[PDB]
Amino acid sequence: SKKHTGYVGLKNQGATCYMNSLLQTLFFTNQLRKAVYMMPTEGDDSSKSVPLALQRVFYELQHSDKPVGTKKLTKSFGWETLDSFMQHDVQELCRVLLDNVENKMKGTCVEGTIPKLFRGKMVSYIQCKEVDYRSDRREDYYDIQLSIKGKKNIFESFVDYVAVEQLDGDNKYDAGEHGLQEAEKGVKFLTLPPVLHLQLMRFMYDPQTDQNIKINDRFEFPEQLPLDEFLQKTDPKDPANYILHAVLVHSGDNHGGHYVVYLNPKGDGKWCKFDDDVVSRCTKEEAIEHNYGGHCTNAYMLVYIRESKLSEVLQAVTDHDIPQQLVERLQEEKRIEAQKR
Ligand SMILES: C[C@H](Cc1ccccc1)C(=O)N1CCC(O)(Cn2cnc3ccccc3c2=O)CC1
Repeated sequence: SKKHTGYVGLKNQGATCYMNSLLQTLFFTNQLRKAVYMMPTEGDDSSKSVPLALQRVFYELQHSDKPVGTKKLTKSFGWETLDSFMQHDVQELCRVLLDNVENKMKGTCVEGTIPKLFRGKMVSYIQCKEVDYRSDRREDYYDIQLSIKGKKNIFESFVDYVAVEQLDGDNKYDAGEHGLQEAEKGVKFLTLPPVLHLQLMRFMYDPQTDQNIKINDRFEFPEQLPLDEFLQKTDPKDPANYILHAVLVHSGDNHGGHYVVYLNPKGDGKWCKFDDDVVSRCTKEEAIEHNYGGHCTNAYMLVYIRESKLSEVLQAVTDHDIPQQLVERLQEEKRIEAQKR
């Protein structure tokens, strides 16, 4: 119920798996939401436009007492087949949603919000040992995929991500002028974004079965996340302490299973659980430790917000933050759909 928590649920309208969990995550990323509302969806086709459809879900989630439907959204980005959600990752859906958004906001006041919130920068060095030659290339990322297989916690995942790899023997490095050389290869972070989407590599390939198997191994993540030790140059004025916002959770061993999201919407630490139409209050511990694993129920994705940007990221939202031309068009659609049923 809405009156229980302040928040409404999402309708269950097919095997959308992680979609409802993510939508709620994206919705409670308040700064994104404000920016979605401002998109010039004036001319757009009521069915073929993804940005409108996202504006609709968010509107409804903010205003409706009753659970909110996603069918126009799934039609809008074209994931209407049985195996659509089943064969993709959660981050690939997030990219489909955020790219559509980010492109609509080009030539707009709200330009660049998506990258402002989610784009970090990393380096991918390759260093030869014997003769000197180096390759430093910056890459951008909107999300990170942490390995968990035999890592106790997030600390050990970040250690693994940046750990120096080696290149010798058969699979050596082509240093161009210098021939196929012996060399080290790694990654380091230059910046970590305001909103840190982390995915846990739980659905790993098994060469015996010719299928991905879910790994239910125990994997710990904290409430508070000091990531300063994983940057190339720190900032004393803006250190990289991150707060846990959302724990996207799965139960069972496959796409059928059971997808829930636990969120801390305001960043206070008064958490709620979102199981489609049911939104219940819950403990810090039903959200954090109980999804460590060790049991088929465990976290696959985590959202951390940086303490320095928490208030900005979680800036309050009012009914006055949706433009009235859009508010009108949405209520107009609610009324047209009322005349058919
Ligand atoms: C259908 C599938 C079922 C599932 C498997 C495992 C855990 C939860 C639910 C599902 O719902 N998934 C959405 C979430 C993921 O995307 C997360 N995840 C995992 N492994 C990776 C390996 C390598 C690289 C990136 C990931 C990753 O993102 C798995 C698929």
